[PDB]
This record gives sequence, structure tokens and C-alpha cells, in this order.
Amino acid sequence: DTMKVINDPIHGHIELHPLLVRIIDTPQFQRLRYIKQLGGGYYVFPGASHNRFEHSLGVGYLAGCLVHALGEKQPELQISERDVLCVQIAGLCRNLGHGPFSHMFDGRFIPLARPEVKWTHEQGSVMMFEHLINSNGIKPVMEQYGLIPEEDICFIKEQIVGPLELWPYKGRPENKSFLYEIVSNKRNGIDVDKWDYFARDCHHLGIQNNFDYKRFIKFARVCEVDNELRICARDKEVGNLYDMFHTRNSLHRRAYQHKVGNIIDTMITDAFLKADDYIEITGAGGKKYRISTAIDDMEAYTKLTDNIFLEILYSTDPKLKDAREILKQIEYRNLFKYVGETQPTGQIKIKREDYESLPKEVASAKPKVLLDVKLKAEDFIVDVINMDYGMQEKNPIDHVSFYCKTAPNRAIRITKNQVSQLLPEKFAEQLIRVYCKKVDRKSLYAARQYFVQWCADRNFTKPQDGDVIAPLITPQKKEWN
Amino acid sequence: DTMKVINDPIHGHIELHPLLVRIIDTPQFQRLRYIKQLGGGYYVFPGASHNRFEHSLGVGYLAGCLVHALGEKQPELQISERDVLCVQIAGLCRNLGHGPFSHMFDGRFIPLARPEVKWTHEQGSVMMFEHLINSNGIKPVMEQYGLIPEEDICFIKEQIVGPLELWPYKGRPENKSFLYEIVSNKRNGIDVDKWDYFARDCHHLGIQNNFDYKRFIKFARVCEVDNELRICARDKEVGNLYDMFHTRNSLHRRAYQHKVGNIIDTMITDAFLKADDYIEITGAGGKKYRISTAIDDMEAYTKLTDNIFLEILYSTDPKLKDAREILKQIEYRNLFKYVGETQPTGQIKIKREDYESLPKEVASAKPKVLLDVKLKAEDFIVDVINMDYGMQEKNPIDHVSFYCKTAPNRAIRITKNQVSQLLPEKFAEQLIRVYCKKVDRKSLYAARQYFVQWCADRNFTKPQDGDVIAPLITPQKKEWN
Amino acid sequence: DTMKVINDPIHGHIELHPLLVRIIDTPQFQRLRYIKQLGGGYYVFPGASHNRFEHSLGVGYLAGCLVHALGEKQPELQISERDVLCVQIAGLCRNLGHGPFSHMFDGRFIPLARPEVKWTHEQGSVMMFEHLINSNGIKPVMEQYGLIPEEDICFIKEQIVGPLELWPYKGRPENKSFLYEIVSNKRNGIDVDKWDYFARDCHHLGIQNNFDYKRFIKFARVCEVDNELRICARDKEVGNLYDMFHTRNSLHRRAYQHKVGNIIDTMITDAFLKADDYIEITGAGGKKYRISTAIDDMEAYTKLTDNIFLEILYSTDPKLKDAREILKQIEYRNLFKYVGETQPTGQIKIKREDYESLPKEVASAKPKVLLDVKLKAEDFIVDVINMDYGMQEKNPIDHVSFYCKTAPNRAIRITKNQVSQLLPEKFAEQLIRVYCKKVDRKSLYAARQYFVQWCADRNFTKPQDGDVIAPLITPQKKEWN
Amino acid sequence: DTMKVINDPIHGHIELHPLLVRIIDTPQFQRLRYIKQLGGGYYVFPGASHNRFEHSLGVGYLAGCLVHALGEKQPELQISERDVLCVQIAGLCRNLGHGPFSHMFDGRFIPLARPEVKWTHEQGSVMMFEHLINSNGIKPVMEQYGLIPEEDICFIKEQIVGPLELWPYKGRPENKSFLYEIVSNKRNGIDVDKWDYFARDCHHLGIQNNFDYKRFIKFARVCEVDNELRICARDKEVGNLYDMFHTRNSLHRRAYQHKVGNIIDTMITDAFLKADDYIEITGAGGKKYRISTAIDDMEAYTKLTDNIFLEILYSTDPKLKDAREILKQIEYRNLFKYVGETQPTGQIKIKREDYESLPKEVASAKPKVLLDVKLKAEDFIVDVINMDYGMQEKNPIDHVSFYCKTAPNRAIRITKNQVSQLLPEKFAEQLIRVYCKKVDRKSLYAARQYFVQWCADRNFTKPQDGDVIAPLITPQKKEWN
Ligand SMILES: Cc1cn([C@H]2C[C@H](O)[C@@H](COP(=O)(O)OP(=O)(O)OP(=O)(O)O)O2)c(=O)[nH]c1=O
Ligand SMILES: Cc1cn([C@H]2C[C@H](O)[C@@H](COP(=O)(O)OP(=O)(O)OP(=O)(O)O)O2)c(=O)[nH]c1=O
Ligand SMILES: Cc1cn([C@H]2C[C@H](O)[C@@H](COP(=O)(O)OP(=O)(O)OP(=O)(O)O)O2)c(=O)[nH]c1=O
Ligand SMILES: Cc1cn([C@H]2C[C@H](O)[C@@H](COP(=O)(O)OP(=O)(O)OP(=O)(O)O)O2)c(=O)[nH]c1=O
Ligand SMILES: [Mg+2]
Ligand SMILES: [Mg+2]
Ligand SMILES: [Mg+2]
Ligand SMILES: [Mg+2]
Ligand SMILES: [Mg+2]
Ligand SMILES: [Mg+2]
Ligand SMILES: [Mg+2]
Ligand SMILES: [Mg+2]
Repeated sequence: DTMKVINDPIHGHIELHPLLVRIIDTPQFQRLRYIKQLGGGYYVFPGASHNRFEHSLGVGYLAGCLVHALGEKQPELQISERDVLCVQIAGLCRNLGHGPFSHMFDGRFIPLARPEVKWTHEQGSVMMFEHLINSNGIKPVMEQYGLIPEEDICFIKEQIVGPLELWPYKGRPENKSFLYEIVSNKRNGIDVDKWDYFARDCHHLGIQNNFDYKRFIKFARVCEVDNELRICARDKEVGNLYDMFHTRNSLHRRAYQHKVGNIIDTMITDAFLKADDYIEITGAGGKKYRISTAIDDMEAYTKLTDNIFLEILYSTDPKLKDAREILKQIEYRNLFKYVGETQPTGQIKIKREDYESLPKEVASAKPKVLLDVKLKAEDFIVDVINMDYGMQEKNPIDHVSFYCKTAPNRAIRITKNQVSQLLPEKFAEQLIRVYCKKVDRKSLYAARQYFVQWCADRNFTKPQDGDVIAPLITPQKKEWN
Repeated sequence: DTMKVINDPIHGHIELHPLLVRIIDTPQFQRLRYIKQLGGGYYVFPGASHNRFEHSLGVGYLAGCLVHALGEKQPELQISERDVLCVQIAGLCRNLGHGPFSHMFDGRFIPLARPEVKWTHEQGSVMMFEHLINSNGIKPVMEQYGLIPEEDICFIKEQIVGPLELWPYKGRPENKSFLYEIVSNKRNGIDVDKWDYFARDCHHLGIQNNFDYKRFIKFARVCEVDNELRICARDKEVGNLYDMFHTRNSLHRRAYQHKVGNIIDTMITDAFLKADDYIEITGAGGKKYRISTAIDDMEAYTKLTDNIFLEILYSTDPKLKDAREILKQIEYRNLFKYVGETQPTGQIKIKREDYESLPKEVASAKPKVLLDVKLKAEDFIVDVINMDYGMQEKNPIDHVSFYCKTAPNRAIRITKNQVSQLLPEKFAEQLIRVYCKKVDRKSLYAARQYFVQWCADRNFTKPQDGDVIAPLITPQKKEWN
Repeated sequence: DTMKVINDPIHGHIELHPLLVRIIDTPQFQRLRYIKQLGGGYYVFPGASHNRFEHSLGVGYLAGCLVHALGEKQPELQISERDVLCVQIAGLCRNLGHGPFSHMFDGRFIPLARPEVKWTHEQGSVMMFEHLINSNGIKPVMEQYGLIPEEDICFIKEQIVGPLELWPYKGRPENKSFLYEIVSNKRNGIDVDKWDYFARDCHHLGIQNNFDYKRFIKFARVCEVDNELRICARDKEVGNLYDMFHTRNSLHRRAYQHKVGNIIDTMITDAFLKADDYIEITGAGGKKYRISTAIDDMEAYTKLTDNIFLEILYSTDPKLKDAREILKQIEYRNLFKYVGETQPTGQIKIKREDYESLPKEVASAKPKVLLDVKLKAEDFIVDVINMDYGMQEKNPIDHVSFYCKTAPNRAIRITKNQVSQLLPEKFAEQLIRVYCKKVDRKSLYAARQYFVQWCADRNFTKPQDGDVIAPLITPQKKEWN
Repeated sequence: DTMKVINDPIHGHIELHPLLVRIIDTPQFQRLRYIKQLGGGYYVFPGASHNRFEHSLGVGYLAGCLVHALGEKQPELQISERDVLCVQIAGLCRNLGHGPFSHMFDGRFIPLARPEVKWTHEQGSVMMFEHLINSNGIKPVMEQYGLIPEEDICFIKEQIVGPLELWPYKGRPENKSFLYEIVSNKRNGIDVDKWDYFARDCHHLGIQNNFDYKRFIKFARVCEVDNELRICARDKEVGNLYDMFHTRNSLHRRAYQHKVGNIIDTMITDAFLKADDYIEITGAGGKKYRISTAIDDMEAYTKLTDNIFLEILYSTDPKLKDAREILKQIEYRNLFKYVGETQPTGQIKIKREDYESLPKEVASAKPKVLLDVKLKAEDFIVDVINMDYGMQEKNPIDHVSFYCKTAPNRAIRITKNQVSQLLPEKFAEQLIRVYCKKVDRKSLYAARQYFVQWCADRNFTKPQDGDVIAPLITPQKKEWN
């Protein structure tokens, strides 16, 4: 019936239009309260207890802020209340498809358990939004508030996942192109979802955040680029834009890709793999499903949250023992031991289909060191991490349009050379982390010898503690000294 | 094994001595990651996702800070490393006893389920600590770090719950009395646990803290009082002390006793009660326990967390339907409707024994108005809340010792009218909230009539929205105009 | 001309309409950059470097925010862009009248150097605003942006100082009455000026602000009260409102009325007095003015800032020696020694005309102790502090109008009994601070004896350190022990 | 006399040893209250009201923190309380030499007014420190607290300015080398002064700092490096170290080198140059000094603060007209207009000796466009900014020693390719800003054409607004498109 106010630690008092409230107060949406934003990060950063729910509220809020500011500054855009509401809904709903421990689920588990399926949290969000709409009688409520469900649900879905297949969108015409750059920006990745997670993750992790999203909003316009209306930034802000991505990278460096956080996600993933044959999730009409198969019945996926972790942990079924045991090790803090980090040198990259063979390479290395123990490929974990600016090898700022103070409608491009010589010369790189599942002193020592030798053989970068953990290995490599 | 550093958003970088690390990395301690600090409050303040774990870490840290500060200011106290470690363990482990949704469990659920016991989270903490130590071989580690297991474990337990059974403490002599004022202060309620939850809860709720604990720590000495060495605050800090309690009250007013948060705690408690006979928790020996009986076996209690909620929410068994459905109504936000709030006048108390009778009273009222429906006692909930400065009717500052800059070692007293005339004249009061389980317009209107009439009959305070929700009724009471 | 954006640490990015910019970029306005918000408080709280300027910007911003909120929720109020601009201007300009060290000037210096005049910073703001307008050709700029200079200028002035003397305002009719409640609220003291100095002062002092003005703004409506459209708060907010004043009180208790900050304001005022005959400030037509007379010519007052402190301090003129030596004594931190604080009892109210008679009394007391050093009137300083809720003895909340969610257009009243019984019973009290200019040890002892015996004789409250600084005096007064 | 506690908004409650207090309570130190940290920055960022005084307290506090931490973690360094006091005094006093508006004075004014002298704020701080010691009888107070003035004063001065001209330090031997790395680090620039100004400047500017100095302090050790004991950072902090410098750079781009802030510093400088003949400052023995000569007499320098600004602003002397007017144009916000920014390409670097030749070059340019007005040299201003990581063209991280977890006493080196490929390739660049003193639309158009043409002639980078301000010029430079 009426609008609600929600007090958020990041944004303060957020006003929710009654339709938004209607969408939020569904099992499908409330489900997100039981899925941590940073998954295993919480097991390293105790302040990171926040879940996808509050993040989603923040995203909807910011989407609303940006679209409203745009409309207010430029009424000639003909942004309607319908547009605002659809953008807010998209913002609210683009996190619906996330599984247990967020990125652990779609980044590690699903690719291993369902390697044939090309699953994404975006598609999950579309399906789950469709299921929310259909299971909660949302359409009549949308019509009640002036929305046209066919068009507008199309538009929302497209905001989340892109064109459901020349102007490729069906939800809105070309003159409203800019609206697709708010919730999930496919062009350059500058969107409100990022802003909310910068602020929220920072607030909870104990890290200060360098990015001023409000400033950005106050310096954003719509201009015509390539006969298309796009969101443009004030030229002045180019530095701040570069910094934004820097921030992202920093956050991945300090927290998101923290080696222990990652190894914990890995262990939880192993536990899930070992529990997958014995865990039942009742889906549609009593039809049972698995952790790996919950993602193809939305009624089952709705009940697939962080809860799984605890179910496994609290089980008494002998068939779950192994899985249980793994989780229990996490509780005792008997984790796989981090052995080190290294990088490719020069031009060479590491292809995905090679990942599987990496622990064999390490185990096959021949360090000239005396060792009683002997490790095997299955004792090693090799985690390859692609760090980039969101557009693989490309500089996303080259895909941003700017405007000058004297011609606010004239879109211009700004090159990296026009800003600073102190900026990154590359926008993508790979970090290779090595862990060992054997945790005793001698095993960790051997693992270090194998690892550093492996780095030398592949002509990879010298590990930072190389001279310390493998003093007999490192001065074989002239390139390292 | 070495010290570990943990980054906390409240305290920053916290150092953990390896013994503390050993204690934390047990299932008994890690359990606290799965119990929300503010419970149902998370459903009103979406920022309040924080759990008892991070709060406990915070408490241990602050305990350490206080004892170290005292030690460094006054070497004559003979505060030892052992003392410091024991105080830190006491701070870390004094939240071990909380159950699912924290205070929902010891404050609502347990007194209803098993009204014949006197369960407290303190006792739970002692039992849980005992269980953690015994189940994890912590004693030999304790002596590895120069602790004496018998008397130090006694000392820790005593810091948690007070005298187990004249100087009543067996863990420490009276010349170390001040140590017992740090973790859980029975004398005046001024301890580090409060400080942590002030800062942390404020940080997550999105409301701001006003108490400066670091300042207090700065101006804290140990001075002699009534045969005892006790913690004394510098005189001019007295204002700040009153304010401290004022903050606590404020926190209860805005957040901890939020009408909706409380009614959600209520609905969840009811769901647990209706689920109690069917949820089995496997404890020691493989023996089966229930939610209400897990507190009798620490092995089962270890597995008693917020997960229950989801276990009830995700269930399929008919015997759980009535529980399950309740939780589902929380997801659809079909909550019991808040009817209103009133207070008793004079020095008129409402003892606990009368609580259960209050719903009947409201329904037995005679509103001289048309009513389309008649409500029964079982349609009403009367939640009565005691707001006080932590020592029932007493002024806790009357139990604080102070010192002046002219004589640092000399304890003194400061009376209330020696500070300000603007302070509360009382230090305890009662709030009466009334809800209606029937939600329809007509039943809610009727409920408002019944309620206001019930306020008039018992000469309770006039509901702020009295003239608006029952204009045919408030004229009868001439004291209300 | 276009609007400008200013980044403020409190409010973030605030927009300024070109008219406000034109008003700001004048010598009369920029003047405020050189006057400390907290005067001598900076010599106690090193973070409190902030000046009246930035505060003024904040006040204008918040005024704009509140009026926009009101207008966007209730279009039936017909709030024009003119109204918004005029409210913003009043917000910006209501600090123009402040003198050197802010409240030290109108609160100490002026009343002592010119006892016959009735000078307030508000009237000063009016005169300075008029001077700004006339000196800077602002009227046609106002016209350029749609303002009607005569009534709008009257309106702005009325918002600042009140009626320039049935409905007593010429600027706006009664149906825009609520507009007069935003910048300077004569009705209950709840205005945006308070909100800015709460947030800002707390930011700089290192004390934390617990009042949430954004929340208040979100919950504010305009309702009919005795045929007058007025600003009404949501019922639920009442507690927060009480707290808002409590906060004010706290900020006075901790910082604004800090004993050393006040005695420093006293020494500065004293020095300004002793310099008043000799300092020349050139005004209109080259005519020369004093410090105490600069308030008569706005051209001279424009040049009267904190700079005076440094003129005196840096001076070499023998005629200024006496003043100079005082400021230098502040630099060496040889301040008058604080003897203590006490309060009247029962019904006593130290009236202003009796203030001068206070050092005589203290110096007169016969404490009957061994007394190797006798002291006199001009050795003592007695400062009387009136702590209240901004409406003398009255409860400001009784002058606040509320609304309920069931009938948002229906204004109601709420009494203190409808809220809490932990609230204050008095809303005004007095504090008596005694210092001694004789800083040596024996003199200090003496002054303590004098002061305590004086408190006993006047039936004042027993000083907190009483039983330490006057051991042979405090056991006499039987109502003390 | 005893220890004092000071509440600072950045650090909270700082303890100051009585000796430090004696040093602080001097006109030479208190002088820093009247000098703004960011100078002209205040006129762009209204939050930047903070002064050198509070910053100095901050630096002393942090120096103390780092030395204490080092001493607590590593007893074998034999750090004495004498060392702690000397490092605190150095940190406290290393900003004593700053002049009016800080870096405007030593960076702009002095070089233009006294090109024949080498002047630095470091030399000024040493001089002012000696003056402080000699004017306030500090030596016997130093001796009173266990200091040895002859060697300790040398130690402090050495910490501030470096070797007074094989171990080149006299204050402390090589085994205390690490002590010189705290207050002002000549080796790599990582010192507590930076940490304080990061935190403080950010707090006041309304910018957010992502450098965690506390974390750095916790992971700092002293290890042997080349027969010295030096501060070593834990290996994995290397990323953070890079980020620290990145932060510095960011702070320079957003705030310290704000083009308007710089042009305001330039206008103030020009005003001082035009006032130098006439303003008099009375130093030792009544002798008179100019602003440019005050640095030759510490007694006069003690009176040289931001006050002169106001003096010039408030003067009636016709000889000061030209100075005064400029300041007046600052108040009216009639500033020199910003034409634009460019950068040298290739290897080319601009030396100071070429600066004055730059405005001549811009006016000597020939844009092939119809101009209505001819501009000359005096109409142009060229500001050259050097942006580096504190060590000219070098990577300061190549001058950081690290330590690994497994061998905490063994110092190692970490190269850039060992960390990230996304790091800067250069560590220095130049920014060239061009402004025009004539502010009419015509002269501005002309100036734009001149500037872009000049940029093209010297193969500089294409201005970001190039295609907009000069459409007839940018298509001529093939190197741009
Ligand atoms: C600062 C503050 C925040 N909040 C937060 C908690 C909620 O997220 C948000 C909304 O709470 P409420 O304002 O209490 O809204 P309500 O739904 O409980 O009451 P009603 O329907 O009658 O209007 O505000 C308070 O409730 N009280 C406060 O004093
Ligand atoms: C600011 C910051 C905090 N943190 C937090 C997260 C952790 O809670 C805490 C611990 O530091 P860690 O780097 O996580 O220590 P570690 O145990 O992973 O590595 P090691 O065993 O080699 O010492 O620091 C970072 O990890 N990185 C950062 O840059
Ligand atoms: C975060 C941030 C704030 N600010 C603040 C400082 C100012 O108070 C406010 C406005 O500064 P600018 O945005 O730089 O505006 P400008 O007037 O200098 O330039 P232009 O006229 O071309 O638009 O923004 C920045 O300038 N840059 C930043 O990166
Ligand atoms: C929060 C808070 C800070 N502060 C700050 C301001 C000061 O910078 C710092 C020290 O103030 P005080 O504690 O008041 O020290 P004092 O010198 O005035 O009193 P005394 O000599 O008798 O001990 O603490 C308070 O004074 N009071 C407060 O309640
Ligand atoms: Mg509600
Ligand atoms: Mg994305
Ligand atoms: Mg099937
Ligand atoms: Mg570790
Ligand atoms: Mg307690
Ligand atoms: Mg007022
Ligand atoms: Mg003092
Ligand atoms: Mg430096």
C-alpha cells in the first residue's frame, strides 16, 4: 500500500516505493539474507558478515539515485516514473541468482560439478526473477503502479543479463539507451552495483575506500555518441575513473582474492562435491534435487543457501562423513598450506584448459634438495587468478565518453596518454597461487622446494620469499639474480 | 605457533596470542559465527548482520587493552602476563553461552519452553568454556604458556558468571579485585562488553555511538575501596558515565526493542516452540536432544544455532507445518500488527506473573462503539519491557568510585545532585506494547478500540496516536482531554 | 553564470545556485573564513579549527534540503523556486553578524565594553546582510533570478532575526508559515543551523554526534495547527527529538563550556578590553573606529575578525603592552587556575546584575583554616553558565507538533508522560565556575578554602573534589556529608 | 607538572609527556596555529581549515607510536625512554619552519623573492627549534628528564634536516640507524609525517584515505641491512607500500595541486611580492624585517604567519594598494582564468631555469585563426608541477627492505616485476598548467588558441578539451589523431 523507509549503514535512509516492497517481501528475495557477499572472506575478515540482501537494497537505491539525477538534470531525456521503477527493480534484483557463498558457487563449484553447463549468476538472476514474479503475483501489482509487464519485465531482464538474444534491446527504444548503463554496464563496467559493493565491503572489512560515487553522479550527463545516447562523465573526472578501477583491483588484492579466503572457498567447494550425492533439496512438487542440480529448478534453488554448509556440518549420516570432516578441519583451522605466489613473465599467458595439468607439473619438478618425503600431483593445489580492469585485456576508460564544461552535449574520447604516465601500461595479469594439502613441517618444506623449482623451470617470476624458503633452489636461475 | 593479527572494522588490527588462537579455533568458539548478535533485529535493520563471533573477539581485545593500561599506569598492582591472558580469555569466552538469535533464546524461548529452570547465557558460557577446554586439550597449552589450569580456569569462569558459590572469589585474592571489574562488572555494569557492542552495533545498525571508551580507559586508575582495590574513574568523567547508560537506553529505544524487531523475535520464538518436539539435535553418545533440551548437553548445544530457523523454514514434514508456516509469514511480511504502546503511572509495577493475564484484560475491555467483529484473548500479544540503568531501580553511578587530580590514590563518591539537575529522577520504567494477531482492517480497528479503552480503564498513559485511532474513546478520559 | 559544486567534509558535494555564489563571493561573506566557530575552544580541542564560513555553507545547504523535501512530498504547499532560494539565502547569511571568536564577542566582550547597547549576532547578521546587498549590487541579480527584492529581502531578514516590529510577518503570509521554521526556529529551536553545528563541531572536536537530521527530514510534513501551516514531526520521532536537545546539552558540557576554553575566552576578552582604546579599525569615509565601536559601521565590522588577536599579540606599541602580555601568557599556558564548580540549590537563581558581586563574596568567606596567604576580589573569577533546552525553563517538545501514520494531515500534541519517565524534570540549571588569578600553590590552597566555604554559606552544591581540597570544611555543612 | 591528554579528531586521546608540553607551550610552537596546512587549498576545499599545529601534534604522536612498537616487539634494540622522547620531539617539531600558507611560502614566494638563497622548511624548522630551545630555557628541563642536550639536540635536528655535514650522523650510532627512519625518511620517504597528513588532510578535505598506517606499524621490524639496523616491512605489505605512494599521488591530483588552489597560491604570492617593500615585521632588538627577510631573524619569523594576508587585506596605506587589490580580487573570486593542461612527450624534461621563458613561448605562438585581440607575455601564467614518488625518477620501493615470515631477521629485496604488471612504468612526470590574467571571453578564446598551438609546436600532449576549445588547431597535429 505505502512506501517504506529502511536505515542502511552505508546509504542512510532509503525510501522504497510499495512495489519494491512487494518484490522484496518474497521468499525468492528474502533468500539473499542467507548468502554471504564475500563467502569465505568472512573466515579471514570477521567484519565481513554482510549478505547479498543488504547489498541488493543498496544497488536498487543507487540505481534509483542515478536515474533520478539524470532525469532531473536533463528533462529532455523523457525519463518517466516507469523508467525509474524498472531501473530500481533491476538494481534490486540483479543479485537474485547467487548461490551459497556467492562466488564460490559459480566460480568454483558449478564449473567442477556441472562442467557441461555454462552457468552464470546473471542467468540465475533472470530465472529467479521470473520465478519471483510468477510465484508471488507481481504482474497485477506492476500494472497497478503504471508498469506494462511484457515490455517492462523484458527491460528489467535485459538490464540484468543483456539482450535476450542494429538495436538489440526489446525492453526500451534507442533513445533510452543510456538506461542500460546504470545497473549492469556491459560497455565499460561503470555501474552502481560496483559502487555499493565498494562502500559496503569496505565498511565491513575494515578497509577505507577511495571512490566518491556521489561526485561521479553529480558530474554525469547523457550525450550522443555514435548516434546513441550514453552516460558521459565530465572530462575532469578521468583520473577519478582510473582510480575507480584501481580501487577494484586493490580490493581484489587485499580481500576478495586473499589466499586463505580462497583456500577456504576451495575446501568448502570440495566438501560440497563430496556431499552432492547425499544431500537432498525438495524442489517443485516433491521432486528431489541435488546441490549441483538445484540450479535447474528455481523452487529448489530458492532453498539453496549458506545453510548447506551447516547441514553438512551438523549431519550424522555416515555417507556424509568425508564432507563433514572437511568442514570440521576448517573449524579446527587445519587448512591447506599456502606455498606461494608467482607470475608469468613477458608475453606468455596461461590457458584455462591447462589449469588441470598444473599440479602435475609442480609434482614432477626436480629440486636438487634432499627430501625424505615425496609429494604427488593430488597433494598440490594450483589456483590461477585473472586480475583485470573488467574488460579482459582492454582499458575500460577507452570505452568511456567525456564532456567539456563549454560544450556539455559534445562527447569526446580521452586517451591514457592524455592523463598520466604513471598509469598502468597493462590492464590484465595472472597470479598463480600454490597450496599443499599435506600440512606437516617436512611436507611444507618439500612443497616449497617443488614450487620454487617449478617457477624456475617455467621461467616464472621469482617468489618474494624465494631466497628464504628455497635457498638451494633460487641461485640456479640467473634471471632471478 | 605465533601471534595472529585480525583486522576488525571496529578496533582495527587486533593481536591474538597463540593460546587465544587455540581457543578460538574450536567448534565451540566458531559456533558463534552462526548466531546473530541482535537476532530478529536484522529483519528491521538490514545492516545488523553481525554475529556473536566478531563481537567476542572485540570483547577479548578491549579486556586486554584495559588490563594492560592499568598495568602500565600502576606497576604496583603486580598485574602479570598470566592475569592479562586470563582476562583476555574471559573477554573472548563470555558470549559462548548464547543460543539461536541471542537474547530471543534466553529471554523469550527458554522461559516458555522450560519455565522450571533458571537458564542464563552466563551459565551457558561457563558450561561451554568447560566443554571447549575439555574437548580440545587446552589445559596443557595453558600450562605451555605459563598459566595454572585449575585456579586460572576458576578465575576465568568467575569473571564470566561471578562467584561460583568474606571474599567469595577463589581465582584471585582481593588485592586483584579490580580484575573482576573488566569483563563482566557486577558492581555497576561498566565493562568492556558494553563498549564493544556499543561501537559494533552502532556501526552495523547505521546509528552513531556517543560513548568514548578510549577516553574512559585513559582516565581509569586502581584505588582502594572498602578493603578492596577497585577501578576508579577520574571525577570529571562522571557526566560521561551517566551518558554511557543514556546511550544504552537510547540503543534499546531505537533498535534493541524496536516494536517490529520484538514482534519478529516473538513469532520466531513461537515457531521454535511449535517445532520443539520434532527437531532432533544429536548430542553426546549419539543421544537425541531438542531445541529446548540442547542446553542440557554441550555437545548438542554446540550444534544449536540460527540454522534451526532455516531447518524449520526448509522443512517438508506435516508435523512442522505450523512452525514452518509461521516463518513463511515472516518472509511474506505478514506480521502481527502493532496496536500501540502505553506505560503504567505512579510507582506502579507489573510483575512477571501477571504478563500472561494481560492479553485477556485487553479483550475484556468494553469500548462503547460499534464493532463488526469480537476479538479473543488469543488475538492479542502484550509485550512488556523493562528499561533501566542496569541495576533495577538503582543509580549505578552511586556504585562508581571516583578520584581527583589533587589525590590520585584516594577514592571518593559523587552523588547525583552533585552533577546536574537535568538527569533522570528515576532509573527504571516499563513499556507496554500491544499487537493483534488478526491483521484485517476491521480487526485492527477493533483492536485499537479495545486497546485504548484498556489504557483508559487502567489509567495507563495516553497512546500518542490515541485521538487518531480511537476518537470515540479518548474523550471519556478527561485526564487526556 | 552556472551553478558551482563545493565538496564539504560533512555534507559531501553541495550545489550552489549562481545567486548564492554571487552572495558568497563578497568580502562581507568571505569575512567568516577568519572567525573560529568555537573561539577559544580551539586552544583546548586542536581539531576545532573550523570557521563560521564553512558552517554557513552547511546551513544554507541543509535549509535547501529541508525546503525541497517539504515541497516534493506536498506540492499542495505551492513552494516556489523563489521560496527555496530565499530559504537558502537566510541559511547562508544567518552567521554574518558574528564577531571575533564568535560567542566570546557578543557574549563577553561587547556586554562589558558597551553595557548600554543591546547587541546580538542576529541583528548583526541583518545589518551585515543589508551591507552585503547594497555594497555588491545583488538586487538586480536577485531580479535576474526571479526574486522580488523588497518582500524577499524582508523575508530573508525575518527568517534571520524574526519580526521587524496577529500575523507579524511582511515577507510571507501565514500559509507559508512553516518557511519561518527552517533557518531560525523561534517556536521550538529545531532548525538546520543546529544540525550543521552538531555534525560539523563533532567532526572537528573528535566527539561523536548521535542525532540523525536526515531521518528527521525524511519524517517531516507540514500540517495545520491553529490555522497555520507548520512543520510537524512524525510521532515516532519524539524520543529522538528529546535526544536532540540532550546532545546539545552534552556538546555544551564537553566542549563549548569547557572550563579552560571559557577561561581562555575570558583572558582574550580581558585583553581586548585593555586594548580597546588603542586599536583602530578604519570604516566608512576613512572614519576611525574601536573594537567596541566597529559594530556601528558595517564597513568597519567587515574588517573585525580574529585577526585582532594577532594584531595585539604582534604589536610593539607600549600602549598595547598590557593587552599583549595577556595574550602571551595564553601562549605560555599561564592561565588562571580553575578552583572548582558548584550549583545553586532549591529555588535560587543567580541573576545577571549580581554576577559582579560574586568575587567579593568568595574573597569574603571566613573558612577558619591556617591561612598564610590572603586573597581579594580581583584574584577571583566567577563564571555563571545557564544550561537549558533553548527555551529558558520551558520544555521545547511541548511546542512541537506531531503526526501519526494513520492520519498524516492531522497534527497532535505529545506530553513528556507519553514518552518516558527517564527524561529530565527541569529544562534549565545554572553552573558556577570559580577560578583564581593567583596561580602559586599557597594561593591555590587558599582559593579552594574560600570557594568551598562560600559554597557552604550560599547553600550551594558540594564540589566533587570537596573532601580532598577542603578536608576541614566539608564535614561541617550537614546537608553535604 | 604532569602529563597532558589531548583529544585529536584523527588519533583520539594523545598522551603528552611534560617535556613535550613545555616545548608545545611556546610562542615558537603555538605560532603553528596561525598557518594553514594546505594554504590556498582552503579557498577551494572549505573543510581544509586545519593548521600546522594539530598536524605537528599528530606527527609527534605517530613517531612515538612507531618507536614504542619497535621497542616492544624487539627488546634487543635497546630503545630507551630518552630515544622515545627525542623521536617524539623531532616529530613534534619538524614543521616549525613552515611559513605563511605553508608550501606557498617555500615553494613559490621565497624562490621568487630570494633566488640567491637556498631555503627549505627543514632548515627553517632546525633554526626555529634552536630559537625555541634558547628562548624558553628547555635544556635544563631536558636534563631534568634524563636527556643529554648536547647529543640529543643534535639527534633531533638530524632527524629533521638530515646529516649536518662512513656513518655521517653524530646524534646516534649505526645500531640505532632505524631511529632516523621514523620522522623524516631520506631513504625511501616512508615516515609518520606522511601518515598523519594522509589521515588529517583527508578528514578535512572530504576525501577518503585508503592507507592503513597502523597495519604498517604492526608489520614493521628492525633487521640488519648493510651493517645498519633498519626498519623492514613484512614482504606481503609491498602492495600496500606501492599503494601508499599511489595515495600520495592521488592526494596531489585531487587537492594539493588543484588548478584553482594553485592559481590562488600564485595570486597570494604575487600580492606578497608587491607588499614586501612595505610590510614590516619587528624582530630581535627592535630591528625591522620584510616578509622576504623574516627568515633571517627567528624572532621575526615567529611573527610571520597567515596574518600578513589579512594585514595586507586590511591596510589603508596607499603604498599597499597594488597588493591589497589583488587580495580583494581573490575575495570577489575574480581569479586568473584556467586555460588548460598539457604534458611533455618523449624524454623531454623542463628545468626550473626555463620556467620564465614559458609565458613568452605561448604568446610567441602563431595559431592560424582570426583573433580579435593580441595577447602578450604578461597575460600568461605557466605553472610547472613535478609529480613523482618522492625520489625523482626512482622507484622508492627499490629502497625498502622486507622480511619473510619464516626468517623474520633476514632482510630481502622485492622488485617491481615480483609484485604486479599493473604498476606504474614511470615514477615521475610533469604537468603544465596555463592560465590567463585577462578574463574577458575574447582574451580567453585567444588564450585557448595560443595555448593549443603552443602545445602542438612543442609536441606536447593534446589537451583533454582540445577538440572543443580549438577545432581549427587540433586537426593540424597528426600526432594527436
Ligand atoms: C535512527 C533510527 C533508525 N531506525 C530504522 C530502522 C528501520 O530500518 C527503519 C524504519 O523503522 P521505523 O521508522 O521504526 O518504521 P516502522 O515500520 O517500524 O514504523 P511505522 O510503520 O509505524 O512507520 O528505520 C529506526 O527505526 N529508528 C531510529 O531512531
Ligand atoms: C588492510 C588489510 C587487512 N588485512 C587483514 C585481514 C586479516 O584479518 C588480517 C591478517 O593479515 P593476513 O595477510 O591475512 O595474514 P595471513 O595469516 O593471511 O598471512 P601470514 O600467515 O603469512 O601472516 O589482515 C589484510 O589481510 N590485508 C590488508 O591489506
Ligand atoms: C573528490 C574531489 C573533490 N573536489 C572538490 C573540490 C571543490 O570544492 C569541488 C569543486 O571542484 P571542481 O570539481 O574541480 O570544479 P572547478 O570549479 O575547479 O572546475 P570547473 O569550473 O571546470 O568545473 O570539488 C575536487 O575538486 N576533486 C575531487 O576529486
Ligand atoms: C570527549 C572529551 C574530550 N575532551 C578533550 C579535550 C581536551 O583536548 C582533552 C583534555 O581535556 P580535559 O580532560 O578536560 O583536561 P583538563 O586539563 O581540562 O582538566 P584537568 O587538568 O583537571 O585534568 O580532552 C574533554 O575534555 N572532554 C570530553 O568529554
Ligand atoms: Mg512500518
Ligand atoms: Mg559487473
Ligand atoms: Mg528429477
Ligand atoms: Mg597466517
Ligand atoms: Mg553487562
Ligand atoms: Mg538558535
Ligand atoms: Mg589540565
Ligand atoms: Mg618528506
